[PDB]
Amino acid sequence: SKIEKLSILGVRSFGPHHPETIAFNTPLTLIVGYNGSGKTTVIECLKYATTGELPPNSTRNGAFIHDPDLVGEKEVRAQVKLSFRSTIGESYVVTRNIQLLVQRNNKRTQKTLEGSLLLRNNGERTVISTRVAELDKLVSEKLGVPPAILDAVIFCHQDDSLWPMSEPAALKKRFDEIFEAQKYTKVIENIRLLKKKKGDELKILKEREVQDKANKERAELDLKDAKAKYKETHIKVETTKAAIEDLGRGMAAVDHAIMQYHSKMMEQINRTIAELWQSTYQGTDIDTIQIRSDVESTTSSDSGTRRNYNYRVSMVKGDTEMDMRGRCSAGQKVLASIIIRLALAESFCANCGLIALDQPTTNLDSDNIRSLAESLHGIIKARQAQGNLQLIVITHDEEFLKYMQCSDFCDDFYRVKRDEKQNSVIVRESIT
Amino acid sequence: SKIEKLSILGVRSFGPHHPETIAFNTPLTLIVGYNGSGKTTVIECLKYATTGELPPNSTRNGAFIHDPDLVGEKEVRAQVKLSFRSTIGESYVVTRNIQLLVQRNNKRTQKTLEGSLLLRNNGERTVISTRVAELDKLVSEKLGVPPAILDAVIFCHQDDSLWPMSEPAALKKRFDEIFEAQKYTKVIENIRLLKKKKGDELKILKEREVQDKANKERAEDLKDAKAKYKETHIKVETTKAAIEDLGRGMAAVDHAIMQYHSKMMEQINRTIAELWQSTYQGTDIDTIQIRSDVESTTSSDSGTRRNYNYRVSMVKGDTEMDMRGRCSAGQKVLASIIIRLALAESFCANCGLIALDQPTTNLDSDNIRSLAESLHGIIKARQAQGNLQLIVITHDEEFLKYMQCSDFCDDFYRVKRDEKQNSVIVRESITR
DNA sequence: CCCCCCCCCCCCCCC
DNA sequence: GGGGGGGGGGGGGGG
Ligand SMILES: Nc1ncnc2c1ncn2[C@@H]1O[C@H](COP(=O)(O)OP(=O)(O)OP(O)(O)=S)[C@@H](O)[C@H]1O
Ligand SMILES: Nc1ncnc2c1ncn2[C@@H]1O[C@H](COP(=O)(O)OP(=O)(O)OP(O)(O)=S)[C@@H](O)[C@H]1O
Ligand SMILES: NCCc1ccc(S(=O)(=O)F)cc1
Ligand SMILES: NCCc1ccc(S(=O)(=O)F)cc1
Ligand SMILES: [Mg+2]
Ligand SMILES: [Mg+2]
Repeated sequence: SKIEKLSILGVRSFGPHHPETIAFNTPLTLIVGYNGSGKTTVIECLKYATTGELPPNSTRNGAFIHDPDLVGEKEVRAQVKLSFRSTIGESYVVTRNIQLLVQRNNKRTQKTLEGSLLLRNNGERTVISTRVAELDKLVSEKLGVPPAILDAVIFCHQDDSLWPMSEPAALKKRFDEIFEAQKYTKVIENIRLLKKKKGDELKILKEREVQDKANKERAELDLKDAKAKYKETHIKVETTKAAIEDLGRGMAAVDHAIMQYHSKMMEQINRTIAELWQSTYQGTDIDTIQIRSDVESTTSSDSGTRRNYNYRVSMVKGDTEMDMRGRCSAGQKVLASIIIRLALAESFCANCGLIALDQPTTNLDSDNIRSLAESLHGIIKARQAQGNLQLIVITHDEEFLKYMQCSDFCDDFYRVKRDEKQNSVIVRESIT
Repeated sequence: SKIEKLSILGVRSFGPHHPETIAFNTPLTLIVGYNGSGKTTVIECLKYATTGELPPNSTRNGAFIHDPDLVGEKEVRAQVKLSFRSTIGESYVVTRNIQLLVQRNNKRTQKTLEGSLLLRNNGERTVISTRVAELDKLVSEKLGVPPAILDAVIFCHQDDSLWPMSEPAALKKRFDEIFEAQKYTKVIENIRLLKKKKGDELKILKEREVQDKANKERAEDLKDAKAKYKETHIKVETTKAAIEDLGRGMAAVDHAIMQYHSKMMEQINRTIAELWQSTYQGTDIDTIQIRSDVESTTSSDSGTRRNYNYRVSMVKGDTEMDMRGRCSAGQKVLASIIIRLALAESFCANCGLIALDQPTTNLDSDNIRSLAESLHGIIKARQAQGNLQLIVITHDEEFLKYMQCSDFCDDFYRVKRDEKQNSVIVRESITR
C-alpha cells in the first residue's frame, strides 16, 4: 500500500481558487511551518480523503470549509483529492467535494457533493464508484487498512492524539472498534439463536418419533409403510441432533479463536510498547508501560457466554504497577500515546508502513526530544530497505529535526506557509 | 497579597517521610525539571492549599496521594502547608491533611483528615479555624482573590489550561462561576415580591379612596368626611412612593450588575487585544476578542437570571470568526494564556499572582521568543510596584534564554527524582 | 450554647 | 442523568 499525492482546495486556510499539492516520500515525509500555517489541515485532508470523517467539532457549521467571508463570495467549494496505489499494483484517485453556502439571511449551510473513486489504467480513467457510502469502504479496502485503524492510529487528529490516556470507557470504545468486538459477539449470538431454534424442533421431532414408533408396533397404513414413516422421522431426529452439536462445536471454535487472537495481539502490542518505552523514555521513574486487559464474563443459558473487555494503561516501576490514568505527567502522556499508536500500527497493519505524527515533541524535555528523534531514525533505518515505510512527521521543533538526522532519507521536505493573501501554500524545499 | 513558602509531603511522587519546600520570589519564581519531575504537582498543591480542590481525574482512587504500594506500608498520610500574607500585613499558614488507605477490601480509599488555618503573630501561633469547609472561605478572603479565580485562572491545572477554547457551555459555566450572578439576582426577586404586595395594597387603597371621595362629596359631619378622604388619599400617595422606591432600588441593583459585567469584559478585551498584537507572531490573526451574547430573555430559577453566551473570536481585516473548531494547537495555547493573564489583571487587579505551567506548548520558535519577551515587559513594568508574583514552569531552553531571568532572579528552583525516585526540590543560584 | 462525632445524606464529580 | 464515593452537613447528643 502507498499514498502518492494529495491535493487540497478551499479547506480551512487553503484558498478556494488554486489547489495546493503535496507528494509523499519514502520513507519519510517531513512537514514544517509556523503556528497556524496549515500543517494539521494536511492530515485532516488525508483522513477525510480516506474515510470521509471530518475533524471533530468541525463536522457542521462549515469550520472545515474556507470561510466565504474571507474570499468575498457567498459560496465556497472545497475539494480534496488523494492519489494512491493499492496493495497490488493498482492506481487510484479518490475525490471528495463539500460545499458551503451563505444564504441571503446570513444562514450558512454545508452540503456534501458528489465524490468519486476512479481507477487509472496505464494513465487512463475508469469510474469505480460515485456513492459516498462505498468510498469509505472501497478506499480502506484498497489501501489495506481497517477504517478503525485509519481513524484512531494512522491519521489520528492532533486534538485526539492522547486518546490512549483517556478515561476507561473511552479507551474501551476505541479498542472495541479496533478489535471489532461487536461484530464477533453478533456472530456468536446468531449461532446461539439458531442452535436454540434447532433445539425446539428436536423436542417436537422426538415426540413424533415416539408416536410413529408406536404405530409401527400396532401395525406390526401397514407394517411395511409404518416402518417407512418411523424411519423418516428417526433420521430427522438424528440429523437434527448432529446439527445441534455442529452448531455448538462451531460456536465454541469461534469463541476460542477470538479469545486467542486477542491474547496474541495484546502480547505483541505490549512487547513493542515495552521496547519503545525502554529505548526512548529518559526518565528513571518508569521502567515500562503496558496495556492490561481485564475480561468480564457473564454466563447464562439464555445469554450464553458474553465477554466484555475492559482496558487499562499501567506503568511499571520495580515491583509496583500502577494505572497511569490520573497519574502521569503531560510529557509522559504524550510519549505513551505516540508509542501505543506505533505499537498498534505495527501489530494491526504489520505491512503498511503508514502513520502521521503531528507535532510529536509536545511537552517533551530536551532529553526526550532527542531520544524520540533517534528512535524514529532507528525505526526508519530498520525498515527503509524493506520499502515498507511511508511516515509523515509534522514539526516546528528545531532541536528535534537536528537529532533526527533526516537528510539520510530525504532529498526534500515540505514547508507550509501563509501567502500575502494569508492563503496556505505548500512549497517543496531542498534538504539543504 | 503574597505567598511565601510551600511544603509538600506524600503527594504523588513526593515521598511520605520527608517534606519538600519551595519559597516564592518577587517578581518571578522559576521552576525547571525533566518530564515527570513533579513540577505540576507543585502547582496542584498550591491550588489544593488555597481552595481544597484536587486535580481533575484525581478525586478518586487517591491518585493524588503518594501510593501506599511504593513504600511497603498499607497507609499514607499526605500534608500540604502554605504560608502567605494577607492584603494587610498579617501572616498566615493553612495546613491540610489527606489519607489514602489500602482497605480490608483490597482496593484503595482516600479520606480527608483534619485541617487548620493558623495565624502568626511572630513567635505565637493561633488557630483561626480548623474547619475544612471554612478554610476555603477564610483563605480566599485573606489572599484577596475569589475562589473561582484561584481555580480557573491563578492555579489552573495544566490538563485544563485550554478551557477558554472549550465548548460554549463549558466556557459559559466558568465565566458564570467567575461572575457570581446568583447572590444579587435573589436580592432582586425578594424586592420584587414586596413591590407586588404593595401593588395589591394599592389597588385596594385606590378603591377605598374613591369610596371616601364620594362620601366627602355627599357631605358637601362634612369635616369628618374630609378628614377620612385625606387620610385615605395620603395613604394612597405614600404607597405609590413606596412602590417607586422599591422599584428604583431593584433597577439600581440590576443596573449595577449589568454595568459590572460590561466594565469587566471591556477591560478584559482591552488587555487581550494589546497582548495579542504584542505577542503573536503571525499575519493571519490581527486580534482575538471575547464576545458576550445575552439570551434575549432571562430564565426564571427562583429569580430572573440572565443567561450570557460567550465565544472567543478571531479578527482578520473585516472578517470575524469563532475560534472554536478553527484554530491551531499553538493558537489555542497562546490564546488561553493571554485570556488568563487578562482575567487575572481585571478580576484581582491588586495581587499579581499567576502560574504558567509549560507556556510554550506547541509554540513555534518565533512565538516562543515573543511570549518570553512579552513576559519580560510585563515583569519590568510592574517590578517596582512589587505586586507581581509570577510562577513559570518550563523545560524549554530557547524560552529560558529569551526570558532573561537574571534581570529579576537571584535564584531558581529545580525539581528532580532522587535515587529512590522521590521528587525533590533543589534551590539553585543565578549570577544576577 | 457550643461543638463534636458519626452516620448518613446529599453533592459534586465523573460518567 | 445516574451512580458512587466521599466530604460535609445535619442532627442529635455532650460538654
Ligand atoms: N473555516 C476556516 N476558514 C478559514 N480559515 C480557517 C478555517 N478554519 C481554520 N482556519 C485557520 O486555518 C488554520 C489551520 O491551521 P492548522 O493546520 O491547524 O495549523 P498548524 O500548522 O497545525 O499550526 P499549529 O497546530 O499551531 S503547529 C488556522 O490558523 C485557522 O485559524
Ligand atoms: N499517586 C501517585 N503515586 C506515585 N507517583 C505518582 C502518583 N501520581 C503521580 N505520580 C507520578 O508523579 C509524576 C507527576 O509529576 P508532574 O508534576 O505531573 O510532572 P511534570 O514535572 O509536570 O512533568 P511534565 O508535565 O511532563 S513537564 C509522574 O511522573 C507520575 O508518574
Ligand atoms: N510503523 C512502524 C511500526 C514499528 C515497527 C518497528 C518497531 S521496533 O520496535 O522493532 F524498532 C516499532 C514500530
Ligand atoms: N497579572 C497581570 C498580567 C498583565 C497583563 C497585561 C499587562 S499590559 O501592560 O501589557 F497591558 C500587564 C500585566
Ligand atoms: Mg496543529
Ligand atoms: Mg506538568
